[PDB]
Amino acid sequence: FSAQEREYIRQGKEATAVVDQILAQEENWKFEKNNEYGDTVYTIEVPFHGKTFILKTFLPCPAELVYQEVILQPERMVLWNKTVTACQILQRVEDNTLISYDVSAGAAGGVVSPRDFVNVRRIERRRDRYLSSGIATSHSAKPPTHKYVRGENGPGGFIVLKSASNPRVCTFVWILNTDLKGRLPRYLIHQSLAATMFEFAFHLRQRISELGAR
Repeated sequence: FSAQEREYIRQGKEATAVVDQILAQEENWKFEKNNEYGDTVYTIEVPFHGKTFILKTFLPCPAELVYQEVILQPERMVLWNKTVTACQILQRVEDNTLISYDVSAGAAGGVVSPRDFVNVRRIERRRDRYLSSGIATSHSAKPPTHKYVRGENGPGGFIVLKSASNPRVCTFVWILNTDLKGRLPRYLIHQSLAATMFEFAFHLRQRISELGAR
């Protein structure tokens, strides 16, 4: 591996370690907001990157289906997930480290403009869960441009937890630490992120339903 490939690999492992640490501290998550579907958003304060949002949703399908639809098919997720405007895999390192270009849709109400991102992700399959953990990185094919504000994710990820007791249900967790930059006050950004998390959950639920109807 080149030095650059090794740095991408390390970044994915580091992001995975933080995701694991957050999941191991669930008793310390602070409730923030929920909705009428029981989607629940929490926060946790993490060193350096600070405040991190966590979405937890119970879904009526096997964990493997969510792993396929969210974690293994990020480009296809653009089609059904309106919070995702675009996704392009720029580069793969080994089988489980990927560098992507990602564009997030403007806030449902237009106050927060779309951001684009460059991310490294590490995908791990475990006995009882699937993880896609990642963090901002740089890639020469996608410099910042005037088309978008270039946001920067801290450590976070998508996690699907298998149910030991009922194979027909699973738990979906989105850990989201991000800096959208710009000059809006933080509280407005935080409102927009929570809203985006609920919208994500809505599209994921609809996708699982559509797949279960066929």
